[PDB]
Order: sequence, then structure tokens, then C-alpha cells
Amino acid sequence: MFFIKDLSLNITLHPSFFGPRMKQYLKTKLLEEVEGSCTGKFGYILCVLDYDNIDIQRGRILPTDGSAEFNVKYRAVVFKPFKGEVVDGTVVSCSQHGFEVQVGPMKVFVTKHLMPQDLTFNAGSNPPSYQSSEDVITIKSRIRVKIEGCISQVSSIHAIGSIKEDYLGAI
Amino acid sequence: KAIPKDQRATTPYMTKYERARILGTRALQISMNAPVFVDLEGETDPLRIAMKELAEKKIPLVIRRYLPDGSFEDWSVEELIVDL
Amino acid sequence: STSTFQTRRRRLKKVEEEENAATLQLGQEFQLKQINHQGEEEELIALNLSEARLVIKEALVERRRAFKRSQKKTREKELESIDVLLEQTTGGNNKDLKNTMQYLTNFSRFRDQETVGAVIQLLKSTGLHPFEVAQLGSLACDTADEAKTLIPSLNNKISDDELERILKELSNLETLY
Amino acid sequence: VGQQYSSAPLRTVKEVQFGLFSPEEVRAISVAKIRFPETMDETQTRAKIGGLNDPRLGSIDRNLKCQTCQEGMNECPGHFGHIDLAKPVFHVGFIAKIKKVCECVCMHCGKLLLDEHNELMRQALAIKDSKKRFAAIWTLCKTKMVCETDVPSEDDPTQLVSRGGCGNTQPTIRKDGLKLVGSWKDEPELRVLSTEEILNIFKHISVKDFTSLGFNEVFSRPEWMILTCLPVPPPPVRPSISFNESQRGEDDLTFKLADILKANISLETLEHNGAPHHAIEEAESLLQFHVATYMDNDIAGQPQALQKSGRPVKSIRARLKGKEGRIRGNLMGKRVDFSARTVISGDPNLELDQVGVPKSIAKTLTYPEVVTPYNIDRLTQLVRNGPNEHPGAKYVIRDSGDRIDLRYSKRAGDIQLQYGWKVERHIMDNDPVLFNRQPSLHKMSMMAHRVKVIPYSTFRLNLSVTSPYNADFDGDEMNLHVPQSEETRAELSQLCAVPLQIVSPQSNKPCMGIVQDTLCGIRKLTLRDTFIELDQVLNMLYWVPDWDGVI
Amino acid sequence: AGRAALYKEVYNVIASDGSYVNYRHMALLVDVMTTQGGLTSVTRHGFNRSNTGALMRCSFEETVEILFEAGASAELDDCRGVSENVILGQMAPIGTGAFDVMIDEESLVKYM
Amino acid sequence: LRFGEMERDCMIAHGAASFLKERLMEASDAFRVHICGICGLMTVIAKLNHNQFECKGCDNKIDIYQIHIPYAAKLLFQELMAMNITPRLYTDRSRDF
Amino acid sequence: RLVKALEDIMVHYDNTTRNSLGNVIQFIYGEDGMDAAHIEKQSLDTIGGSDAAFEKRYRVDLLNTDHTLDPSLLESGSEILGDLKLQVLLDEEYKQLVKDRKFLREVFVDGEANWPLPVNIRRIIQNAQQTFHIDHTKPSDLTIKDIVLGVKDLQENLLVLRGKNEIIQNAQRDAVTLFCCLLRSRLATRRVLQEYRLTKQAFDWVLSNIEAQFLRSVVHPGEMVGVLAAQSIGEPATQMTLKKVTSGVPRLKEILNVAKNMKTPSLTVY
RNA sequence: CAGCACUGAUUGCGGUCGAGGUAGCUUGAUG
Ligand SMILES: [Mg+2]
Ligand SMILES: [Zn+2]
Ligand SMILES: [Zn+2]
Ligand SMILES: [Zn+2]
Repeated sequence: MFFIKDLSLNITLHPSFFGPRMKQYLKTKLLEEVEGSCTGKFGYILCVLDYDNIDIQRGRILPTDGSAEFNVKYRAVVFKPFKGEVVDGTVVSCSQHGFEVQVGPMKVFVTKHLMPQDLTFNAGSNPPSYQSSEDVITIKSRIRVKIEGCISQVSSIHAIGSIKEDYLGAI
Repeated sequence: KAIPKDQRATTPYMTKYERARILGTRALQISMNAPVFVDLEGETDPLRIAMKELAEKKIPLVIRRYLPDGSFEDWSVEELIVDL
Repeated sequence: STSTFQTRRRRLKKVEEEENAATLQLGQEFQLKQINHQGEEEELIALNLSEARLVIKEALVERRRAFKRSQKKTREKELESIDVLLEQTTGGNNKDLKNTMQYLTNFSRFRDQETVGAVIQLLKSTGLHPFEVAQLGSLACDTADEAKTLIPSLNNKISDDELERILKELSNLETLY
Repeated sequence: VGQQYSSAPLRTVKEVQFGLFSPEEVRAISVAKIRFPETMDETQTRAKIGGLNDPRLGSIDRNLKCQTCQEGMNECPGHFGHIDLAKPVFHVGFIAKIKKVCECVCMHCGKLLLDEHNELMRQALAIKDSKKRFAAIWTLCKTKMVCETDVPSEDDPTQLVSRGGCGNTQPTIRKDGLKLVGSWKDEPELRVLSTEEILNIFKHISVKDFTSLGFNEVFSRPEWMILTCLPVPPPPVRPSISFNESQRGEDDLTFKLADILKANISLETLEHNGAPHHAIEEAESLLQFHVATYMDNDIAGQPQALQKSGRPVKSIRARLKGKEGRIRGNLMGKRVDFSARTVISGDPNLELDQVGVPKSIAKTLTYPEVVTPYNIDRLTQLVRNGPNEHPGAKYVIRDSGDRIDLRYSKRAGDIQLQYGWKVERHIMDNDPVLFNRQPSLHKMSMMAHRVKVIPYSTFRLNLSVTSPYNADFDGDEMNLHVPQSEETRAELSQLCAVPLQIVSPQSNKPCMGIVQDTLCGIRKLTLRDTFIELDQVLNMLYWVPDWDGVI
Repeated sequence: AGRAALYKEVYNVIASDGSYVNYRHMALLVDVMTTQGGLTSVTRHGFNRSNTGALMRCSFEETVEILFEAGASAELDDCRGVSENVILGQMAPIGTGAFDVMIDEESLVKYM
Repeated sequence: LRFGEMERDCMIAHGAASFLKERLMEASDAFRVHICGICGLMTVIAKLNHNQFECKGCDNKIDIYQIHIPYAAKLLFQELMAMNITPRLYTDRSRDF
Repeated sequence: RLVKALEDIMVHYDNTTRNSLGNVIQFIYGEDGMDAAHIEKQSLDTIGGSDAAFEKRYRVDLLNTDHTLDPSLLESGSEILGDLKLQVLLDEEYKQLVKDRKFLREVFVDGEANWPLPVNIRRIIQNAQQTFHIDHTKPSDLTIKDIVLGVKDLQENLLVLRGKNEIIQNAQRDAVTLFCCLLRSRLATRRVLQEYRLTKQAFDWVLSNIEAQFLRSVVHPGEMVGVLAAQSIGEPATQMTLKKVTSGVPRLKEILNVAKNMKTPSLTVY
């Protein structure tokens, strides 16, 4: 799943920062505007690999003010989920509707009806949980889900995941 | 397409339009508080300083000359001759 | 934004965007056949957990190093060592990355850039598409029916037996906690 | 420019793809149904009916709302609306092609009247250049008036080959007003080609035929020269105009639409009631009429489609037409800020590159200098000076994007400039400027001078530079434009300055010399016969500012 | 021989007035009218029909009409026309803009 | 005052590229619209506050740009539309040459 | 119209005159690559005059007591009289100036020698003259190789087109030709010594400026030559304030319109 | 750009030059 994609950004520099160590300021800029971002086109851009050889190429000066625009060609590590994907994580929350699991930077939620029959939700339990003849899903317990669908949104991505299928559940 | 430093074919001199625009652009930056690479012998008018920078060929810029077909040749202020 | 090395002349009619699934049909942005900046083709890059834990770290550390070249002028263990390395080379607002280290550090199935190596040399010879070659190496697996089920894109592709061999050896080279 | 940050990227325009609107798109774009012809008055009450101008489109009354897009008047461009017609209608200007089309393809089955099979044809389909590859097709299809079913191939003129078929005679066609007619040849048989019909025959045209004929599969399909849905330009294109309040102000356009609207509904209310078959095409022609005149109005078929008061009306085409109109009038040439004009007079005391600006003008025109350590000092003195003493300024602007009006502000005397703020100051001795005299037909008709602030109300220029702008002082008026960007200036001072203009390329000779007094006199003084004595040879020397101080 | 003629015939109009103009200009006009095939007029009939962009031929004697048949057969504009840009409010590939300018961060360090 | 065609004609002659852009824009119309990277139109519903964008119909939200053009022109376009003509505004060339 | 019809034309970085399509209109603006501003009227001496006068001016024969350079000219002259290896260069010089003559007479049939050309040579010397205080008495110090050999190396540096190949480096010659004729015309050995006593120092000097001032007379990739052209025809069309045939303002219109029915048809026959 | 302000002068009426026509006429250029 996780990825390593080759990307490229464009930053506009205002004359002021036209110093001896500009190369240095660009990079940092590149970082604050990419590390932590989100899109449906790329997923989560988590970290910029190889920091040393980041390409800045020659920068061209706009034409009304003195700013310059550089096309910074970098490389990084990304993560974008998929319907039909199978990943496992840690539960985090739980309620009369299901429990939310966490697969890395992302979170997959599971609907009460999108899990097994014989598994009921217990109200007065504390912390909240679901019980089975043999299973006990709750806070820490590590599960393993199947992402039935992915939904993009602002600065993140979410998904509904079932565990009704086989070989799924907790481990 | 891009052209290699060698095989270059344009005029080795600076077009009156280039220089006019370099002084301009340069000044603008200088007037925007950009850093100056020359000893200001006391000047205060940006275009003045600009002309000074251009006289000590210490302006960090590059003229990309586009050809009819789309390719282009790159020349630095440093390289070009400033006759005029 | 960020632009992804492929320019398709979007002539208005932007209607034909296919679905997504483990049918190996991933966005137009992840064809196995994808281009590298140099201008050449280069197979997709599938990172399996733990295999990423290192890349992130390796280049994250080298960042620390060089971040200073310019300043002169065990489960519950790596969990803290990693927390610091971040609070020194992270944007501090990258809650996404932190949380991505725990996960990446608790669920990792390996720990040596040697073992990981084997995994790779081993796995790669299958001809499997990078996505499989990752999931296969990041998901506990004992029975083919277990893998070829949690990874339906395999089915016809391999042979129940040999896969069982591979799986059988993974758990062997599976480093101990 | 426009103000307010936009988290959007910014690029320039490089390609402009021209095309026609697809009734499907028009519908897609809109945000307003637009079903009522009325303006607003929810029964006299003031606002707007979810009917015409603002059924969600733009806005009036200086109020946010632009489909929550708020921002208000200055920022919210228009938001198109549509208006489902009742029955297809031609497009005033395209009629001509639609005629040229049907003549190029027989109806009933819609397909070319000629193929590779006809030699005189091949040579036509080759011509790569739609524009000509059409007046080639059409020129060889208005003549064929039969939809042949079999043509002799390249073989024997004895052997016959087949393609498609249905020889229903090709009816020659003529333009009678806003409709099309054709006979079908003992004795003729005349009938009227219906819009609805025409559309269909086009709707079936082949994709390979499109192209053969001058079109494009995605940007312009012939089945679009016929209108179905009508896009409604939002207010900003047909702004209101209010005489305070309790009064109208509606733009010519807003009405024409309203006319098309009225003239639409009645042609529908008749298709669901007493529909006297041929007493409808007497009310449909009205729509094709309004919709036609809305766009073009000076049609050849006399009736101008007048409007109460007998004032012709302003078709859209009228707004873009020759000079004093959009294209040539607003885009190719504009009115502009930072300009001035008055009378010129001579002055044998300014250098060549100078120009006398009267304090009055000098106190109005302005330049934006950016506070920098190189001048904080200098600049602050101006801001204090205020906008009444000459060397002064009249507007300080902080990065925050807000204007300080030096002539009012309770902090006028106060203020402490900030490295980065701009200070619009008065033009001062030596601010280069573009000075000109119309008509402009010379490079030199416009040149750059060094400002020199003088008194009295006239632009002062040096004799010699007179023949270039070509001007006398018998009350001739001149123009001046003030630069604005450090880089702009440079452009004037580096290529537009006068000292540069001395030698002229339109005749490889200098285009400036000594004239009148200065000339006539230079001669007298020359003569051998002529001698000057000490008590004056000393004053003369003094006058030359570059004198080495050596008698 | 036509170009020769044409020029000869134009020069004589200016020469009859003691007016003088350096070859090159007239020669350019002569050439412009003569390239394509033979005699192409400096009028709404000729020069303003060629493959030049749309928005250009658009600012001269046939405005609306030209734009109509422009979208009709979906033209495309390069935006190389001086006019084109002016209409757009962008700097034109004109002298000062017949090239680009760039900051070579490299050399931007040797200067210190 | 007026910067007529003839005057334009002149600055083009001098090759005073930038100053011409200055007359025409910064000192007159000068305005900014939001475009779509697909249906090259002025459809975008730029809420410029909470950022939201969109050209439903071309249905976007991601590939949106913004140019700077003379309001006059904005109008020329809008008018050309109400007459059913599509003036597409694209920021990258494809035809090359 | 003259305007709108030529807007988009401008000189490009390859020294080609093109419009907005990319269409060549000229391959070298003006057919010479020179900027209208740097061009004065210069006379081409090599053209007019009796075949006799020509000989007496550019002919030098080191094998004839009456057609050599009196030792009062070239310092090292008495020791050249008769030299045979020289007379071969000295013969090339003449066999060229003559080739020139015939050429020019095939371009300017009128025999008109005054024309617009860059780099005013006449003055370039005049300065060299009083800039080195030359005395028409004492001899020179220019080798006969020196003269004839520098003049050759000079032409090799008057560059318009740069190109690294034949097609271009060929066009180069063309674009310079006429000038060089004027060049050899004035830097003729006889001339360079009997008419304007130049020293080695001086001569060397003249050559450098001719080279420099030339390079400065080229055109700048960037000029909007089209509009320039238009106006240049147009402005002089209003100063028109008015042996019997159609001529003037209405005739010009006749032209541009390319009308078939001109008021005056006429035609001349020889 | 003769002149008016009758219907909205951030523009109608109309005028002059030029072409086109069977004309009981279109406009291209034109404040
Ligand atoms: Mg007068
Ligand atoms: Zn709005
Ligand atoms: Zn048929
Ligand atoms: Zn869109």
C-alpha cells in the first residue's frame, strides 16, 4: 500500500529573500507546504525523502513585482487507501454504532451492521465494547479491516470497513 | 527543447532591450529591499545601484533567449558584453 | 498542489474516471508504468510496513545530520527514540507523521535492513504487481486461502503450493520481538 | 488587483479555444431558472423575484449574496442563468452556414452528396484548412440536386457501384427573411423548411462528415448553430441604474430578454390549448424574431425592432462593433489614470530631455515609492509636509492593504513609515515621464522627459524637440502619462528618452535640429565681419555650463 | 518581378514629394504583400483573412462577424499576437519581452 | 485621458513592453477572475474565504486557476457567451510550434 | 491599415524577420541586418571614373621604376623594388578591386556611388589622422604584408549571422559583400600610403573601430520592425500637400487596394 | 467632425469622405 511517488511543487519567492542562502529557505518552504498535506489525488504526503539533492533548477522572475517562481522537483513518501484494501490497525473509539479503528495517519470506521451477527454491542461496558461468544473488541485490541469504501475530505481521508468477511476480526 | 552552452548561436552582446530590462528588474528588486551585491559608494536611488551592479557584472541573473521554433539559449549577465 | 509527472490533454470531456478496488485498478496516478523525473520509465514503488519505517527514518535522520552540516556557521523503545528524532526535524504540526510512526513502528514485521533485503529478493521473482508484493510482505499469513483471500488479486496468478512456501519462509525470517 | 487573497495559483493565458455552447452545458452552468419576465417588485415590494435578474445570479443594492459567494459587487463577476426556449430557433448570425449546410447535405438521411468515388471530390477533401475545405465542398454540392444511389467507380463508366441511398430530390434553397425555403422540381412545389426539421437533419450528421465540413467533434457540432437553451448574462453585463430609489433604470438588454421571455410563454400556452395549426407559426416567428434581434439588430430585412421612444435598441453585436465599442474601443485603447493635458509653450532654458510641469499638475499626479532604508528619512518628510506644500505626498499605504488619506486622517501629522509600505508622493524634478502630442504616427510622437516643476499653468518644452511631436504654440494641447513601477520607468528612461531619439531610422538621419531664433542667430554671430568684445565674451563663456574656466 | 515592380511603384509615390524613406521599410511592406502567392491587399479583403489568430483580425473592420465564424469552427489562438495579449492585459513578446529573465542561484553565491 | 490605438501602436514600436502592460492594466481595467482547468470559462464560484471552489457542470474543486485580465475583456467574454460563443481560457499550450 | 497589417512582425534572435506565425518575411531584416539608425551616405569610389584614373589610383607594380612606391612612402620601400614574392599579393589586391568594379556596375547601373551603408569610414580615418599627429613628410613603417593582410583579417570579423555551418556561414558573405567593397575601396594599399600617410599604430587603430563600430551597427533581436515600417510609410503620407499622370495620396490608395482599374495605365518601351 | 438636443447626452437625430446599386438604398471610414 504505502507509496513513494515523485512529485514537484512551485513556490513564489519575494525579492527580499534573494540572499546567499536562498536555496536553504526554499527547501524549508517546500517542507512546511507539503509535509502533512492531503489530497485525493495523492493521499497523505508524510515525509520528503532524500533531503540533500532537492532540485530547484533556475528560477524565473515574474514580471510586475520582483518575485521569482521556482519549480521544486522533490520526492516523498505517501499513503493513500483503497476500497477493497486490507489493512490492520488500533481501535480508538466505540459506540452504539460501531467502533473506529486507526490504520496509520488514517482512520477506518466500522458500522454495527457491517460486522458479525453474533457480536453484540455492550452499553454499560467501560470502556465501551462489543462482545462475542469468544471475542472481546474494545479500546486497545488490534483488529484488521477491509476498506469497503474511501471518502476524501478537506485535509484527510476516511473509510467504512467491514470485518464480516472471513479471516478478518481481531488477532 | 533547450540548447547546450556550446553550439550557442545568438549575439554575444546584450540587446538594448535586455539590458534595459535587466536594469529595470534588478532595480525593482533592489527597491523591494532585495540584497545588493556591490559596495554602495553611497548611492541611494535603486536604478543607480542597478547600473553599478551591471557595471561590475555582479547581477545574478540569466537571459533566456527564445527562438522562433520554441527552443532557447541561456546567457548570463556575466557572459554578455555590455558595449552600447 | 504538487503535479504528478504526467500531462494528459484534458480536452473538456473529463468523464470516464473508473472505480477503485484491489482489482489492481488504482487511479490514473499509480500505473505500474510510471515516469521518473530523469525522463525514463520506472516501476511503481510499493512500500510495505516496516520497509517504510526504515526509509522514513533513514532519510529522516540524514536530514538531522545535514540539518547540522549547516549549523556550525525494541517495541516500547524505538517508540521514544523516534519521538525525539521527529521533534528535531519535523514541522511539529505534523500530527499525521507522528501517528504514522507509532503505527509504522508497532505493526512492522521486520527490523534489519538485511532481513528486509531478503524479504525483497525473496518476494521479487513472483512477477506480482508491486501492490501485492507489499501487502504480501506486511500481512501475517499462514494459508494460501488466507492470503489469496485478503489479497484477491492473486487467485490465478500464483500456485497455492509455492505461495505457501513463500509465506512459510516469511514467518521464518520474521524477526522476533 | 481586485484585492483579497486567493489561495489559488496564478498563471497567464496562453491558448484561447473558441467554440459554441451546447444546450446541455448552458444548463449545467446556470444557477437560475429565470421563469418570470418581471424585474423584481414582489408585488411592488423591493427586492427581486426568483425570476429575472437574481433568481440567484449576480447582485444589486450593494449587498453581499452572490450565491453565498458574497464578496459583493466589486469582486463577484457574473453568474450565468438560462431560459429553456419552447421551440428551436436559428442564431441570427449563423443562419448563412445552416443554409450553406443543408445545401451540402441532403435531408431525410443526412449524409454527404459526394464521396471519394467522385474524382473532382477527392482533390477537395485533401485541402487541409477547414476554411477552404468548405468553400470547396459547398461549391460542389449546391449544383448536385439529386441524392444519387449508385456511381460508376474508377473502372468502366459501364460498371455501376453502390453506397448509401434515398434519392429524394435536393431542393434548391433561398433565404426569405429569417427562414428557409426550397422548391422540388411538370411545375414546382414550394414548402417551408421548419426549424425543428433542420435541427434533426443536423443531429444525424456523421462524425467523419462533421470534420470533412469545417467543424470540431467536441467544441462545435453543427447541431448547435440552432439554439435550444438560452444563457442569461448576469446583471454586471446589463447593470441596472437607479435614480436614487423609487425609480427604474433597466438596461436595454434586460428588456429584450424580458421580451423574449414574454414572447416565449405565449408560444407555449398555445401548444397546450386552442392550437389552430397555422396560427402558431405566426407567434413562433415572434420568438425567432426577438431572439434574433437581441443579438443582431441591423438586419437587412428592414424592420429594426424598435423600442418605445423609437430608439432602435442595442443588439449585443452593436457593443463590439467598430470603434467606440468594446474591442476596438475598450480593449485596444483605454481611458487611464495618471494622465494630464494642457497647453504647450516654448522655453529656451530647459535642456532637451526636460519638460516643464506646472505645480498644479505636479501636485496632483503621483508616484508610489516603497519605504526602504535608503529613504525612510526623505520619505517621512514628505508624508509630514502633507499634500498642499509642493514637495510632498498624498497617500500612505500599509502592507495590510488599506489606504491612509493624508488630507484627512487624524494621524496625518503622526505616522512612522514601515520598511515595505508604499508612499504615493508628488512627482518631483527628474521623475521620468512619457510626454506626447496627437496624432501619434511616429515612434517619436511619444517621448520621455525629465520632470522639472515650474509655475504658471503650461507644459514647457525645448524648441528643438518641437518638430518631432510636430507642434507649434498657437494654443496646441499636449499629453503626459506618469510611470508607476521602478521597472516601468527604466523602460522609458532606457529606450524612450529623447537623447536617444536624436537619430531617426525612418530616414537614417537625425530628426532634430536648431530652429527659429537660435538658428537665424547662430549665423549672424558666425560671419567673419562679426566681433565681440571682452565685457561680453566673458558673459558668453559663463553661460556655457561646461566651460573649462579658461578664457 | 512583381515585388520589384510594386516596390518601384511605391517608392515613386514618396519620391515625388522629396520625402525620403530607407529601403527596408517599403521593402518590408512590399514583401509582406508579396510573400504568400502574389498580390495580397492591405485591406479587409486580404491581409485580414490569413491564418493570423482570431482575436487579432478581430480588431479591425469585421469584429463580431469574425468571432462568430471563429467559435463555429472552433479556432485556436497562439497568443503570439501583440494585439492578442493587449486584449488580455499581459506583457507581449515585444522587445523588452522577447525573452525571459532568471536568478541563477549558483552564481548568486560567488557574489559575496 | 485616452491611450488610443495609435498610442498603443507607438509603445509597441519602442518595444516598451512592460510600460504598455502598465497603461493597459494597472492604470485602468485590471481585474481578476477565477477559471477552470477544463471548461475554460469564468464559471468558478470562488468563495475566497473558506476557499471552496467548484465549476459544477465541469464539476471541479481541484484544478482551478486565477488570472489577471482587463475587466473590459472579462465583459467581452461574458458578452460573447450570451451570444452563445465559448472563449476558452487555458493556461498551458498543447499545440506547441 | 499599414499598421494593423504589420503589427506582429519583428526581428528574431536568429536575425530573421518574421511575423506571428513564424513565417519568414525576410531572412535578414533589410537584407543586411543593419539598424536604420547606424547608416550614412557613403560614396563607392571603386565605381566611377575613367579606366585610366583607376589605374593611377589603386595600381601598384613593384616591378617598374615608375609604378612602385617611392621610398619616401613605405620606410622599407627601396628594398622592395623588384621583390617578386610580394607582387603576388600586391597583384591579388588589384585583381580584386577590379572584380569589385564590375560587380558594383551590375548592381547600380546608374553608376550612382553614394549609398546608405554603416560605419562611416571616411571620418574614422580623419580622426585616426589628427589623433596621432601624422606628418605627411616622414615615411611609414607598414609592411606591404601588414596592410594587405590585416584588411583581410578584418573582413573576417564583421559578423552579422553567427551560425556554425555552410548554409549560414554562406549567407554571412552575402550580408556583408557590399560593405567590403567599400572597405577594400578605402583601404587600398596605394591609398593607405600616398593619400593618407598612416603609421602601423594608426592603421591598426582604424581597423579596430571599423570592426567595433560595425558590430554596433547591427540590428537588435527585439525591434518591432513591422510597426516601425508602417508608421515610416504612413507619417510621410500626411505631409503630402498638393509630368501628367496619377500620382500622390490617391495613387498610394490605388496601390494598397490592388485595384485593377488605375486612372493611369501607361507603360514604357525601349 | 456642419449643426440640434426632440426619446435615455457614460447618446439619439443628423452631417462629410469612400464603396457598393434596378433603384423609390446598405453601410466601411468617420466628433
Ligand atoms: Mg496648430
Ligand atoms: Zn457571486
Ligand atoms: Zn439521403
Ligand atoms: Zn469548470
